[PDB]
Amino acid sequence: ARNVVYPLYRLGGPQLRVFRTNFFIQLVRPGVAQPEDTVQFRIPMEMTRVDLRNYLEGIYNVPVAAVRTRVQHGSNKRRDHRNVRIKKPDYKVAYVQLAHGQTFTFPDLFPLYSMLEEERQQRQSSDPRRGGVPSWFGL
Amino acid sequence: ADRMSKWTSKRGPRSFRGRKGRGAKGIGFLTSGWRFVQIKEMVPEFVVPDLTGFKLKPYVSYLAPESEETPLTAAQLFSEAVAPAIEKDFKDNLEKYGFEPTQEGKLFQLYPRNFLR
Amino acid sequence: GLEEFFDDPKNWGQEKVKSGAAWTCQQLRNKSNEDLHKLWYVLLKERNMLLTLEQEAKRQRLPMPSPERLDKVVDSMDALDKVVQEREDALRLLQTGQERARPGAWRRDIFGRIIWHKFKQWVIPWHLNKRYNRKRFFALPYVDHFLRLEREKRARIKARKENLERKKAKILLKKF
Amino acid sequence: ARGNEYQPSNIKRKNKHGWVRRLSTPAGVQVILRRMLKGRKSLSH
Amino acid sequence: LRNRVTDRYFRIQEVLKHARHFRGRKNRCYRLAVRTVIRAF
Amino acid sequence: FTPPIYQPKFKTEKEFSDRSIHLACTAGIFDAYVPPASQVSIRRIKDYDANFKIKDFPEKAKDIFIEAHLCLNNSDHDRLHTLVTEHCFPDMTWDIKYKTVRWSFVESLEPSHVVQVRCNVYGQITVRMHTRQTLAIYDRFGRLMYGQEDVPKDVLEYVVFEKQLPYGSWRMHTKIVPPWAPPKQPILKTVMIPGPQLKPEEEYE
Amino acid sequence: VKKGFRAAFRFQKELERQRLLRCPPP
Amino acid sequence: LPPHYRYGMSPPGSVADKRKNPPWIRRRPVVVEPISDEDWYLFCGDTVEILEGKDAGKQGKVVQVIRQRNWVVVGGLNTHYRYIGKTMDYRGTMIPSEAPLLHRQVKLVDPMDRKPTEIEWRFTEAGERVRVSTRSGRIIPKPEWIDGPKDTSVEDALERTYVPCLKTLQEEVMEAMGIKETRKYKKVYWY
Amino acid sequence: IGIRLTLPPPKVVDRWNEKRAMFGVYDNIGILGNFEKHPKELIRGPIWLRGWKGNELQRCIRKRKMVGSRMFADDLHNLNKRIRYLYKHFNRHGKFR
RNA sequence: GCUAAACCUAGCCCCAAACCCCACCUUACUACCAGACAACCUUAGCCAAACCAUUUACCCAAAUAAAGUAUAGGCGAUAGAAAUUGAAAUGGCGCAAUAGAUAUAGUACCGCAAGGGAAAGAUGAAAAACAAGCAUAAUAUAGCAAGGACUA
RNA sequence: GCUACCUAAGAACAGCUAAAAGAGCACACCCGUCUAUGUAGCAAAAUAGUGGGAAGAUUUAUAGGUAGAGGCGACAAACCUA
RNA sequence: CCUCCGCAUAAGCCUGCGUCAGAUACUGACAAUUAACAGCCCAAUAUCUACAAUCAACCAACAAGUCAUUAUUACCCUCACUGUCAACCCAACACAGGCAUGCUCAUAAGGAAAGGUUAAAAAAAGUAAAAGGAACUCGGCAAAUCUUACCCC
Ligand SMILES: Nc1nc2c(ncn2[C@@H]2O[C@H](COP(=O)(O)OP(=O)(O)OP(=O)(O)O)[C@@H](O)[C@H]2O)c(=O)[nH]1
Ligand SMILES: [Mg+2]
Ligand SMILES: [Mg+2]
Ligand SMILES: [Mg+2]
Ligand SMILES: [Mg+2]
Ligand SMILES: [Mg+2]
Ligand SMILES: [Mg+2]
Ligand SMILES: [Mg+2]
Ligand SMILES: [Mg+2]
Ligand SMILES: [Mg+2]
Ligand SMILES: [Mg+2]
Ligand SMILES: [Mg+2]
Ligand SMILES: [Mg+2]
Ligand SMILES: [Mg+2]
Ligand SMILES: [Mg+2]
Ligand SMILES: [Mg+2]
Ligand SMILES: [Mg+2]
Repeated sequence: ARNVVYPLYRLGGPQLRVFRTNFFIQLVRPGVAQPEDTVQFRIPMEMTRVDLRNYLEGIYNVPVAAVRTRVQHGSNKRRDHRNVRIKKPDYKVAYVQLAHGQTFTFPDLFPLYSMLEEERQQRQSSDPRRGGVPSWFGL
Repeated sequence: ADRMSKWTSKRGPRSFRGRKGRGAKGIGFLTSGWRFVQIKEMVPEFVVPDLTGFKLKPYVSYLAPESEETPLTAAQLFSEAVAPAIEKDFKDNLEKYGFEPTQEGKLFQLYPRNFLR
Repeated sequence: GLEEFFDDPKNWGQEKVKSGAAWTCQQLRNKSNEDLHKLWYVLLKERNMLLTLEQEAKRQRLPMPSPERLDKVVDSMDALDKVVQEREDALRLLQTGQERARPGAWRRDIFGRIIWHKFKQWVIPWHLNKRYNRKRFFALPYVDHFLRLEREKRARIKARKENLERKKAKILLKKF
Repeated sequence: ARGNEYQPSNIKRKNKHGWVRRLSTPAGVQVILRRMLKGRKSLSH
Repeated sequence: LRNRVTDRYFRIQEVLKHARHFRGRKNRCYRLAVRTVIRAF
Repeated sequence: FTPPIYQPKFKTEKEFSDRSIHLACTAGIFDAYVPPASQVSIRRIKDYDANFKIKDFPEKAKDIFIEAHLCLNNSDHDRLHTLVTEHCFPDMTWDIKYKTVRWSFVESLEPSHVVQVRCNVYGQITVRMHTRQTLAIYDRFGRLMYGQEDVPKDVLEYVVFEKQLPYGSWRMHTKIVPPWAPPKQPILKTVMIPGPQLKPEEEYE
Repeated sequence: VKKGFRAAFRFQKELERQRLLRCPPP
Repeated sequence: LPPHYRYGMSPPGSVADKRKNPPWIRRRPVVVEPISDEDWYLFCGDTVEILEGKDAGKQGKVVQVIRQRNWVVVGGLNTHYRYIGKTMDYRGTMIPSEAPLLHRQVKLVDPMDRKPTEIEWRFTEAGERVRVSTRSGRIIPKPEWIDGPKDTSVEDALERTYVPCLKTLQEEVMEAMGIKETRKYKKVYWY
Repeated sequence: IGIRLTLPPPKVVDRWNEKRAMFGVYDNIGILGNFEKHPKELIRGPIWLRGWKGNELQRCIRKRKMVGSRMFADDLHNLNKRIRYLYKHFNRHGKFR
């Protein structure tokens, strides 16, 4: 969970349990070639790799073999009309390696006007012989 | 020289970059030799329920009737949870009806709240 | 399985995906705590799928099919969170009389401003906490001048706003 | 020969003009108060 | 700017009209036109 | 020593749907009449108009046609909009911009009569006219470029009107030109039609 | 903008005079 | 929205709206009389009559209402003509485009008299709030699915499984799911 | 080019709005009301210059005396500086002496 | 005919009235360890005295008057009471984009820092419709460039 | 965060001659004797050549300290953000 | 043809020549840096620790120096978090300047002095020079050679 105060744990205390997870993750297509067993996620910045492993194993029953995370810096170079820098948000990227020889490949997602089209068909472009003379007149 | 950009862990020298974090909650401690001891109880355990056979869905049919919002109140909860038993026993020590004097001794204390979410 | 991060394969490529209505607070208030617990994860899986769809649409430079699904799911999750928070607040008020889940206190910081300092969890008492004792929760007399200056700045801003409002109102009355 | 008097180092920057040092003395507290009154986006360095 | 002059165009033209037949900037720029128009008069 | 003063840097950095379109026409002809049984459509227009006379319609059609062409003569787009359909107005007035036209009407040759009628709902009436008219189209510079202003010509036209079915009326929708129609009047000025432009690697063939 | 009406009126009159001189009516 | 944003015919978030009102524009604000929400009497779909301008007298149906500028768009009425699809070569197609009309320039129409009427928001015992025409009385009425695989049925959505109890969601779910925790939460210091 | 190319919007003045129509009424409150009220009591304005007049230095002194305690910090600082400057100007500068 | 020029409201000024989820003192915006250090203290000077050295008006708890009086003072520049008296209570002969707030903003930018600190916009009911400088048009013996003139 | 000096803990100094050197020649490195260029410059003090030191009182990265009726100074009244 | 360099670490900067689409290394969108390297440590109470380094052995020293533990009492959970890009930083600049360290000692790495033409003066730099060899000049400045002896401080 994020934006919440974690109950402080003292030695011998109970297990920390989160019942309504606040973490929402994205499964993103890798920008570079990755191993067949590697899945790329965009993660909230406050989520650990252990948290991500438990999240995937509990909510999705996905057998996870390894998790690696990195924080991607978002560009702060863009400037608005007032010359004030626009910050692209930073985000965490997690690489999850599936267990038991399982393989994953990002799915291939994404596999009046009539009047306008009919008039475009009926344009009747002016012929060169007409020499710019309007053709509407029947004479 | 950059005063406006946010101070992150990508900016200072090696010590600064190692020391500062990104808000991720701690999982354990560091012993001699910088060996990190991870405490299992510190790791949030996701209490994910069994969704098999569940009938609800992320969306609700538009055919559902409109209703008036009635935010739950302490009085309403007391009336709907305590008033029946109180009335029955009065017609016929508040702990018997559900009251708990001290939150201490509970796994889930209501104040100071000691559970996640 | 990872397939749950993506919509049904039949819906891939569809220009529009038919979706119901976001759960309302009143509708959720009738559900049991276990039912809300399960609905939370149902909505969480839906939200993850929709966020994946949005990111993939951005990557492919294509419009997201039925973007209002994400808004509906976010609204439903917010309503569920509000319902659970209302139940917790009612129970806390009944059993303790506290209107706030987290302890705190009104304190005057080093700048003389009154703030709601939210307490933090510590293992040692405050009088032994070196960093907490370093923190200062009082304002010395030299802050009074700046407090007055800030008050007068606020007063000037408010007076300007009210005067401008009256000028605009009179102009409107003259116009109409 | 001159001009490059600034030799950046975040340790020196924070230790010399940081929030902690400004609050460490009443004069620095008044500096922060002046910046707040002026409305500075960056109160400290 | 309680009281601001609004006739300066015509005040300038009163001299530039006499300066129109001079050579160079003396017929356009008032600073130069006024000196030469006074000499002309 | 006096240090140099930099000017501010900004001075040298400056740089240079619940509502839907309510159409009132169609993109052409529902059923093209081919020149050398419409009682269903006649009834379909009667039931919505409540007052109409096919026997008297051709006179109104001719009046609307002539008055619209006069409005073209005076470039009276305000009246032309009511006289002709929106599908027709661009054809009426686009190529005629920046040039004066001296269109005029003279006695018709044979009485105008309806041909066929078809049919959210748009009326449609095809009327055959065999009239006599005059043209003289000038340039921006007022020099004749088409037709004699005095000599009239015989014109056979198949004018199709359309109507909106609440406050709409019968307006020129489109003129049907049969493939067998005689070629129009020749133009005064000669024309050149360049051949296929040739890239260096390309050869004429 | 400078508050006033007399200078604007005078300038309008001069503009009218210049326009007439440049393109006198038939 | 940016301060003093000039509401136009295009919706406040469309591509055309962004093109017309980029973030840096500072045009003069448009003066609009302050008609209260309880006094607005024109609604989408209401039959109205145009009082001024071209097509004055003709009655149409309000298609859109830009409340922020006291505007009502009468479908197919008060129309100019604009070209759509005009490219480098094609002249485009003429289209009748409506222009917004002020509520002072437009008046409601009696449901049956089919004549302009002045209106009042008189309370009625049954229709707590409803319009009433003044010159001739009568109330002008206010004008105006298959579940998917991921849509809850109405009965399931309306089922009341909630039994009010003095248990938090956390402990209730713990009991339901059988999670057993014996460790006692040691007390912490708050400050 | 410092001249507007269009006539400014016409300025319509209602000479018979209530303010103008009733302007001056009760100016003779004193001599026509047994001197119960002085005409200066009809003056509405700053508390420190109701029925009183003086040059800038006197006005500033009166303002500081009468509402100085209620003035804002920087406004009071500016008033003190203005009084000081006006004292120096009127008591040490000028053509006549 | 180019560069341009033009605008009217964004706002501001003076008064009256009225009192006004999470993170963040460690390297701030950093979930989570043995404290302890805690604050108060005559303003000065410029300047006037034609130098300067004593001296030189300054939120004071009711306007007016006593009164610039009594007094003070290198008895000089200047400073200056009190007793006593006891009044009243709705906007603009303000600015209108070089003005009015610095403010579109304490932003951009400048400085290590404290700090300094800008500029600018103008269509419409609907966009879902005449400065300078030059060019047109380089130049003719000789001269503060014009005046008297002249058919020129 | 320059610079003067200092504190903590670091680092660099080829090769030859000599022998344990505030030694000699000479790289890197530090400096800046003279000439030329440059002078709104590549540069608000630079470039090329020439030259002084180059195992020492050397040079130097890092963090810290001394603050203006003061600091620091192998006194040049030098340096303390052109 | 040049190579002063170059590749990495540190410090600094913060997406700043990756892809796509548009304008005229710019704009918008999309992507990306994955820990083993590095940072981020240590349960207490006492108690311990004279004998440099220099191939550490002779030897020589002076300026006399960076490298250490025990005795009890506690103690098992164990791999979290953060840096990871670039043609880059300080000099207003895409500035001939400044920038610590390891390897490379001329390179396997990195680069281009000439936009095209002509070959006037004047100007800068460089090469060559008959005979002479400081006669120049304030002065052998500069250049070329590799050149003695002495005075003042
Ligand atoms: N002198 C002056 N009069 C003001 C000012 N603001 C408001 N007023 C006057 O206050 C009176 C009432 O103002 P309105 O806005 O008409 O009414 P309101 O809101 O009940 O007034 P308030 O109670 O003063 O807020 C009028 O006579 C105004 O002219 C101001 O700044 N100065
Ligand atoms: Mg990492
Ligand atoms: Mg340095
Ligand atoms: Mg003096
Ligand atoms: Mg301004
Ligand atoms: Mg001009
Ligand atoms: Mg050596
Ligand atoms: Mg030596
Ligand atoms: Mg000396
Ligand atoms: Mg000296
Ligand atoms: Mg080159
Ligand atoms: Mg060249
Ligand atoms: Mg020779
Ligand atoms: Mg000799
Ligand atoms: Mg000689
Ligand atoms: Mg000689
Ligand atoms: Mg020499």
